[PDB]
Amino acid sequence: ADLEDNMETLNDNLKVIEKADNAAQVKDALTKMAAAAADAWSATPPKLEDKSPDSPEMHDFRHGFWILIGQIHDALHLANCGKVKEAQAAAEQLKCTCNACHQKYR
Amino acid sequence: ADLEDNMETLNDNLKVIEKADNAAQVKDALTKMAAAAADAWSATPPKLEDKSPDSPEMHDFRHGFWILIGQIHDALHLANCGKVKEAQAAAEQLKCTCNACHQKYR
Amino acid sequence: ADLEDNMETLNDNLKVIEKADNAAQVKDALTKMAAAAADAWSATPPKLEDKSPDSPEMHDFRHGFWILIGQIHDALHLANCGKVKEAQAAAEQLKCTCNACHQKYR
Amino acid sequence: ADLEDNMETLNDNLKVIEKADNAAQVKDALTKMAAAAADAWSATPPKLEDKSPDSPEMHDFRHGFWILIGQIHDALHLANCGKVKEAQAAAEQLKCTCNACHQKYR
Ligand code: HEM
Ligand code: HEM
Ligand code: HEM
Ligand code: HEM
Repeated sequence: ADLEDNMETLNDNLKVIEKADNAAQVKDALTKMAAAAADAWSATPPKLEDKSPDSPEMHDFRHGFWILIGQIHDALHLANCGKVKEAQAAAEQLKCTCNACHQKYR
Repeated sequence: ADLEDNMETLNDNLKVIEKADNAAQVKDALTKMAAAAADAWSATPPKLEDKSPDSPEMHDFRHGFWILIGQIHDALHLANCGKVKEAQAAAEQLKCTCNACHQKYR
Repeated sequence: ADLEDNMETLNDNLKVIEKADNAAQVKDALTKMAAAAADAWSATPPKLEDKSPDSPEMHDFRHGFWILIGQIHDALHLANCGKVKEAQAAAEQLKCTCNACHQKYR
Repeated sequence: ADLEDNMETLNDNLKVIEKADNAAQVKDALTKMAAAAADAWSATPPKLEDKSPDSPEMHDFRHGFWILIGQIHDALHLANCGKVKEAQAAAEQLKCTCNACHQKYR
């Protein structure tokens, strides 16, 4: 449940996908990432505890996970069609979104 | 005109967005990026020179511009509404799309 | 609460949007739709009752809500900016997502 | 080039996809649709000739094709992974977008 637990999962599985050598292994990893992203979406980070749940910052915070999940879902779709390398390249790119939210809210 | 020229407009303008003080500045920079992106769409990069107009590759390449185009269009909605900082955050996220395309194709 | 209840909120509110005279009306209706959509996300429809939590099906189903969520969020940006008619047009387009999910899963 | 030519192509190929019984035939059709949508995107419909090229109506007109192409690109991706029925269902759904733009601008 904890935001510091979803982030762990997110970081771990990224490593798993990088080392993967087949589609099934990538798919399995993308799925846990998807689930951790989904769960995180509903959280309040230490930096935004003082902000309106309805604030522009929390709509954006939640919107960053919306973007992530989307990109996880595209990566997953590549792995489901056997396209392993394309799906690992997509997972690699995920880090830019991770960073763009970390820069504003971590 | 050129692909290279399209890319310069894109890169110069992101900087103008980062440094902007007001909405009009960001709006003007996004409009020039929309026009560059649209123009770049029909280009063949030197690394896909030998591939068919209908290669998985050229379709993927065009699609990255489709994404950039939608992003810049959303940033623009923000700037037209005077939301300067959220437009600048949108530009930051936009970089990821730049980079993903450059990883595969530059 | 229920899936059925989530769907009613969704349907009632689209009507309020169509009939609205001003931005505040549309904004309020979109906020109630955002909340319904988020809640509906975790549900299992009676037609996917026998399928795994990780079936191509349940992933596809969740993804339709992901789309609706992003659409309603964009409509909301419009309404927060006072763009009443463009928000109402956004709601019209939004119906397609409703229908696509209902074709596969209702 | 003509807008009345892209619309024809768009309508014809839809019929082709409905009757298709295999992935290659669907893919071929989705590709011509993609090309006709791309070309249409740059046009001025009889109803908007008097509007600013920069108007909210023309940003939206162009934005309707952006949505279409996106959905064509997802349909295509299903066909490229052998998923024929899912890709024909996706092509069927395209009609709701066709209609939502026709309702405002045809
Ligand atoms: C694959 C994508 C991501 C990865 C691998 C990842 C990884 C991490 C890691 C390892 C930490 C803990 C670092 C520390 O203890 O100092 C962290 C924290 C954090 N992350 Fe992420 N992250 C990702 C995406 C995101 C996104 C999209 C958001 C926001 C929308 C986000 C928001 C945050 C915040 C606010 C913290 C600080 C946690 C705290 O103060 O308890 N992360 N992330
Ligand atoms: C706003 C985001 C973007 C920025 C800021 C950007 C920036 C640049 C710059 C400055 C260059 C050439 C100079 C150099 O070597 O650095 C370049 C080259 C290139 N870009 Fe981009 N770019 C962006 C988006 C894209 C996208 C979305 C695509 C494809 C969909 C793309 C494809 C390419 C290719 C293929 C080249 C090399 C072309 C050549 O060698 O002539 N870029 N980019
Ligand atoms: C704003 C758009 C939507 C509207 C207006 C809407 C409307 C409705 C209504 C009024 C019902 C139940 C009553 C009836 O039979 O008509 C319903 C049922 C249902 N909807 Fe939606 N809906 C929307 C979006 C969605 C989406 C996005 C999904 C999936 C991603 C979905 C999945 C379902 C399912 C599975 C049922 C049947 C549930 C049952 O039998 O208990 N709907 N919808
Ligand atoms: C698969 C999707 C689509 C199909 C099958 C389709 C089909 C058609 C057809 C058959 C016509 C001609 C009807 C007549 O002569 O009376 C037409 C016209 C038109 N379409 Fe579409 N359409 C699609 C999508 C769109 C979209 C997305 C837009 C706008 C963004 C659009 C804008 C228009 C307009 C403005 C006209 C009137 C043409 C004129 O006055 O010359 N269509 N379309």
